[PDB]
Amino acid sequence: GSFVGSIDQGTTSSRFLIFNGEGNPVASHQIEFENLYPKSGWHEQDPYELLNSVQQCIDGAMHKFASLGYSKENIRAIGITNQRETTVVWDSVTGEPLHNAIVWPDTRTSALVRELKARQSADSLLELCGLPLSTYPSSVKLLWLIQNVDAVKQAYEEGRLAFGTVDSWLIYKLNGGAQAERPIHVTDSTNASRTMFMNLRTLQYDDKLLGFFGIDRNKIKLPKIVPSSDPEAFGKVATGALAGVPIAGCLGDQSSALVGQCGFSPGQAKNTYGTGCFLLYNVGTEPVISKYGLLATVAYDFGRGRKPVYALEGSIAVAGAGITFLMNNLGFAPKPSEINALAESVLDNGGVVFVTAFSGLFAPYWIDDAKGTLFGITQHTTKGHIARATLEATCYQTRAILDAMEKDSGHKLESLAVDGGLSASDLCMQTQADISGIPVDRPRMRETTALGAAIAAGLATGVWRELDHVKESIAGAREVFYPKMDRKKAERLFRKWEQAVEMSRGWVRE
Amino acid sequence: GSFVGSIDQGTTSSRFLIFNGEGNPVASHQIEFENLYPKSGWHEQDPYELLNSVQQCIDGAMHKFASLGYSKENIRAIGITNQRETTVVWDSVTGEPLHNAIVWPDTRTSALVRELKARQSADSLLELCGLPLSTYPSSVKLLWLIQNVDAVKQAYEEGRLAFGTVDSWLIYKLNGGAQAERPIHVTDSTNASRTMFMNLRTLQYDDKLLGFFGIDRNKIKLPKIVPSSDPEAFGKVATGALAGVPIAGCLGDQSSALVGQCGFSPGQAKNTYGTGCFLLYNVGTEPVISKYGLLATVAYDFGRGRKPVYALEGSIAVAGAGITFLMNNLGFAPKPSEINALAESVLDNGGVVFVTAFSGLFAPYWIDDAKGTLFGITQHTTKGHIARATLEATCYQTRAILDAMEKDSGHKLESLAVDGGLSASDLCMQTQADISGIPVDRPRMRETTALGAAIAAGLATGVWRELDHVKESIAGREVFYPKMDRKKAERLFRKWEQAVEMSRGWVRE
Repeated sequence: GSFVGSIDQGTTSSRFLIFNGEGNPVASHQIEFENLYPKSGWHEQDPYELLNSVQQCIDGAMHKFASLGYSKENIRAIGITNQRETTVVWDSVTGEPLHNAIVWPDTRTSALVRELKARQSADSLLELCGLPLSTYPSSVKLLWLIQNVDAVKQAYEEGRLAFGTVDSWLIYKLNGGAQAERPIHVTDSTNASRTMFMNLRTLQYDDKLLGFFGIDRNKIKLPKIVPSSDPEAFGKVATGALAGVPIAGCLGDQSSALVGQCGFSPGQAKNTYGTGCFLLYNVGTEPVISKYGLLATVAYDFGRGRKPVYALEGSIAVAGAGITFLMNNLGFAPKPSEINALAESVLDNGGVVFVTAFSGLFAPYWIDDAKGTLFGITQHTTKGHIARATLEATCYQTRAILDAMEKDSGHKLESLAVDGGLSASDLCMQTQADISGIPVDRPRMRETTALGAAIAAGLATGVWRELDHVKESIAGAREVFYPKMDRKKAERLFRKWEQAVEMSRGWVRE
Repeated sequence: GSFVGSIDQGTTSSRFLIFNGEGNPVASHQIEFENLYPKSGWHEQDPYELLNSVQQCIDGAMHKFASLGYSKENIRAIGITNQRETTVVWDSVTGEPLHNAIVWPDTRTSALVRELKARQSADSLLELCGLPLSTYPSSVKLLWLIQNVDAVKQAYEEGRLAFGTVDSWLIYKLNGGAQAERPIHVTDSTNASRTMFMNLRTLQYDDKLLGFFGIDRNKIKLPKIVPSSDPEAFGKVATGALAGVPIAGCLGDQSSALVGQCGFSPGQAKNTYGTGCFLLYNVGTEPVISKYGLLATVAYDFGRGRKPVYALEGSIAVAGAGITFLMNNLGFAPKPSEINALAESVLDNGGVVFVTAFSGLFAPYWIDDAKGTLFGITQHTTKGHIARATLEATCYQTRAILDAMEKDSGHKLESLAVDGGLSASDLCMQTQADISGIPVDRPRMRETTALGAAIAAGLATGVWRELDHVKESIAGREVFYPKMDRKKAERLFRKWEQAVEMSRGWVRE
């Protein structure tokens, strides 16, 4: 038949997958690449490590695709999904990087954020772009680069400086960056919504936003904002095993995950578990500015006359990191599987609640003076109770964020899909269904984020006619966990958690 | 030479030691005996298991003593020290136990305690006897026995019921219970101060106290209250390897530990480490009734015209039990040695504070709605930080109790002596000195509690002439000195008290 490829360029690993018409992979290749931490809190990557990682996964996956009897001519199109915010700067003329890419967790911008928050109009940014000032957005990373690296400052003033998120860099280079007929310098609405340069409501660059950061549109090269699904805006792969294959899809990774879960209606949510959590909440065609510190962002922009769809986003710092803490810091067990086994070994949390505020707590609590705080310990408390409480902590915080999304949105939570990391813990996802009072859907096909980009590319090139056809086609280990806990009991457990959170604030003094 | 024996009858162990004139043991024998836990919170012992364990230690220790070339004729007298409060009832005529002994931690009295506190006149008890109503004192255990066992009620109403703490039971039987010329049913001032039957200031049974519990002086046989050191009041061992050897000393175990530490001056304190802590604070010859829930009790009553000495007492639930918690519950390590090593692995607590209120917190905090609460956890927190915080928790609570004792008594803390259990941890002891700002004295000779009874018996029979002779004779690592800047110690204590305050209100029912 006909297949769709997906480049999934992540924070620590790259991937290329080839999906069939029902969204199941037939060929895959993964590579872990090098992350650089020059100074403390600094996080960098060689942009060519990102591109070459990807090119190696293309070569590997296509080597098997061939063993299956297929070639690039069997690939209708490829989509791209990427770690968001990570900032790349390159020379418009050479097409070469002027500095390393600054990865989204990088904290070098700390001081620069404090100054920008003091500036006039800082209060207006949230309503314009959907995000508040912080170290994460590409805006502060790009401005920091220009202010602290003389190559990129020089480049900026000479008019040769090009900016891009990872999607733009990959698409730019894959088309044969600079030395190419019709060079492709673009970014999709989801990725562009993460810079703080784009008006969330118009999906176009906003001069009041760019003006605040001091970036002149006439002097830097910004990627053209295009839909997440387009038959031509992204061009094609120039050389290699995919030479001549069109790129037709592009989505920020967390948005791509929502698409991979078919979260297309208002109130449909996804949670992706890793070290922490990234939750996205489909809010429909009108953006929602949060009153609870949630981010307003684009879910997907599939064009074809259809309105762009927005989302509310929240994140949790400690999910898998809590299991890691139990395994390494406390030595409970040497494998995460065995941590779950300990949690399953006991019937309940034993009264234990673990407010996993290692670095304080964020949305909807925003408690900066709590640390990790463990309540309910008695002589009868064993490793299993603490393991359970650690899994429960992520479920409570997930509910707290979803509860805020409901209030922000006005849309009742209609469904929750989970992928990655701790979602593999049957106990944890069963606990999530119990606590939130909603079924929890876990796809057996695990590459949800990669599939989102394939869906985007497939829609642009008639692999799928519409979004209803995507759902029906994708829907053709346990997969759905249904609430089994007495509601009165779920509410008591959630109130005990919220009690513990409140009792945790004010620990830290300065 | 002349030696002094000491019977040390404990909650889980019995032992007999023979001390020389310098307070060092030359023969020892220890036996672990059976404790019975019928239901949850119930704790019982066969009174003959205590006596037989003890008698077996006497025989064993005297076999080693003989190999040294000595016999009973070389032992001027023996002393007895015992687990307190543990309540024994036996038949006045036969001398046999009517029920098993109810050990001090037994909580079957909880409902009966609730009723007695609701009663009128309950507010008067503390100032009379020095203790408030709780599950621990023998009074509630005896009253429970009378109300729920018909062998005792009948024995009680028939006029045959004899009551005793473990000291009284042991001395009664060792002299030959019932069928003995001159039978001895006695108890010392320290043990008698623990029942709630005795006026603390007069050292005699109080009709208002006994009346409150409904115990009739003329119907039950109570032990005669005598000094902790007396040449005749305790009689002598009737049979066995010590037949004819006088009993001349008797002290509740925690008082005996203070004596064994030579804590004879006001402001001298001791802490004995086990599963928890028992701290005693010498307050001199006039008792101090606490305003912070500390117990007022008799330190020792050495008679010979001397006036009895009183103490303030406090206890901590989690000391050694905290190490056990790290080892077994959390699997940090398999041996206390290694838990200590982990705590030594780090330079400080890492910001971690462990309010070890597994069963709430007692004096001076009295927080009944807290549980164990661990603060300060980050991704940089390791087993060593938590192990350190666990040792620190006992030091912080030790200081809080000592601080309350100073305020109650008005006597400045002069010294702190430690024995048993966690006192072997140099780090814990050094941290205690750092936090309390006072030297911590740990005797190299380990049987501090047994020595106290030997001192009592030795004083009564001129092995030692005076307390100055006791001190000098025994004095013939050991001290931990504060090495932490007071500024840092006060910050650490303030973080602990912050954590304690942040812990209250956890339990909602």
